[PDB]
Amino acid sequence: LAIFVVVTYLLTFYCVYSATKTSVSFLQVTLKLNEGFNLMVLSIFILLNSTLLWQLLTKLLFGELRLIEHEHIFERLPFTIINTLFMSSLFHERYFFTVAFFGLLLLYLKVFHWILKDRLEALLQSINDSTTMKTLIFSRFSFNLVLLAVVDYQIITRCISSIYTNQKSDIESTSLYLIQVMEFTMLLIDLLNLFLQTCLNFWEFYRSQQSGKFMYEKAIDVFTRFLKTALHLSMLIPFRMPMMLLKDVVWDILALYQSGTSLWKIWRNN
Amino acid sequence: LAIFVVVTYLLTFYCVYSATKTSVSFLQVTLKLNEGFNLMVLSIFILLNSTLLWQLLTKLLFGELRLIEHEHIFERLPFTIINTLFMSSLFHERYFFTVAFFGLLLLYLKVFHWILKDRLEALLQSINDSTTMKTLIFSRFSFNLVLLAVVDYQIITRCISSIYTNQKSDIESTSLYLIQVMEFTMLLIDLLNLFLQTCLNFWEFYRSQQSGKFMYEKAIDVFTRFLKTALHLSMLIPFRMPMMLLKDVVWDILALYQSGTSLWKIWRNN
Repeated sequence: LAIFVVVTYLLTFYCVYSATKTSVSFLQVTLKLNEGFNLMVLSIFILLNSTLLWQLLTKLLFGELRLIEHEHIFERLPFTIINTLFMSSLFHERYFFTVAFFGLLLLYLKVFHWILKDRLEALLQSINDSTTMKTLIFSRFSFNLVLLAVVDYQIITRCISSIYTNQKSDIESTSLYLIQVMEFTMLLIDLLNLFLQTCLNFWEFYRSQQSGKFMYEKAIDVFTRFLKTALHLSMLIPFRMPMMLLKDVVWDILALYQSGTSLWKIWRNN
Repeated sequence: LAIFVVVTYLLTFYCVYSATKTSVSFLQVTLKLNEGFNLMVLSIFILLNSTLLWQLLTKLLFGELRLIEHEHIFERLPFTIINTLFMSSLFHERYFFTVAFFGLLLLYLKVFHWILKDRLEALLQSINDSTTMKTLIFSRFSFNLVLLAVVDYQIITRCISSIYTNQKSDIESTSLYLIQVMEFTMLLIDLLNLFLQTCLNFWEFYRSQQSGKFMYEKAIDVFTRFLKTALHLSMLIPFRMPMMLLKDVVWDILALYQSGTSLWKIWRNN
């Protein structure tokens, strides 16, 4: 594969070079490239470059990935892919390549988020060897979670600005981008859960170091389900394909059942 | 996820049931379902079912998958996905869901083929513990390879029949299906390589048991590259987007360079 990318570069260079050599003004070149085949070549090259970066970003964040992470990712992917493709298909007619881009972005982040969860478990397990040191060591989760948190927030902030700016012109495309807000919001919400769980885990450490948690853990997980449910439910307000959004609303309802079970335990305890 | 699928079933059932309850003839039902929303529901359900089967097919063939397989798969996937999507995009206008289906089929097989290669290495390594027994044990590769071989051949056979049958009507769609023949042929060719390599590995075993291989190994790998190159080159004959096919033709040319290196060693040896 590495060389496939090298060759794509060489083609891409020529494509530009040729348009350049055969023109006088950079604007003439700009169009020739954005007009035909050469644009598609550039697009392919960009996607390959993005992909290579995401692989690096894993190396700089998670490194090698543990078997257990590889397994969870492998299992979650084909279904993640179907569902993304379903919501994506809706707008292919107007935006296919932009949509394909966002499709990839959502995947790469979902993968990073799934991995992060497993990294929390690892840092929790190491508590006994660190003992006192967890006080500072736990920040290793933060230097994974926070980094993703910044990215998720930035995407949402940017999506919204764009939507508002052209909301009256993008009469259908608002749904494209507003769905993206929902999906990226869902990631931000899951990350918030991991934050809160981390906080409760650090809280237990503290109390031991200082020297009912189970229900505190449920309260976090129950709230999280509620918050996510509220998001997907409010998403059904716009006219464009509420029935397609509904598949996730319905999943959240299943989660709401799981909340019901946790709630029963809470209510019973009093 | 498991329950997402259960719910999809329940919806899908109702969708049909309702059309059924509210009709007299099965044909009225057939249309209502194939006419609107209910068709899409059925399509979603089918894709989920196919996915679950592919997961089972792994369990019945490769089981759990070794870390090394998980790693190779993980790394090869995003690029496999880009390139499939590129060739797929070309026909989305007329066939998106059929195309998406074939996209998934090509992936699942590529994954099975990548895994198979690694299973050959494992069976080769075990030679020393089996000693004499390799005589029969090696058939374990065959009960992986042959099974995929049957499937690859059947797909090709079926694709061709369909193409010929409607070749004069599918004036553009021939390219869709003919590209699929090429891609599935490429899998059949890679599998042929593994067969031949297995045969040469068994051949070495035999000679030891009976009691220059490196160049024999190269001759197989060099032929394989040639055969694949010839396929992709002949694929540029049809009018429809020879430039898109060209990306693989060009990759094969890179391989042809690798053949050149192996050939030099052969020519030198004489």
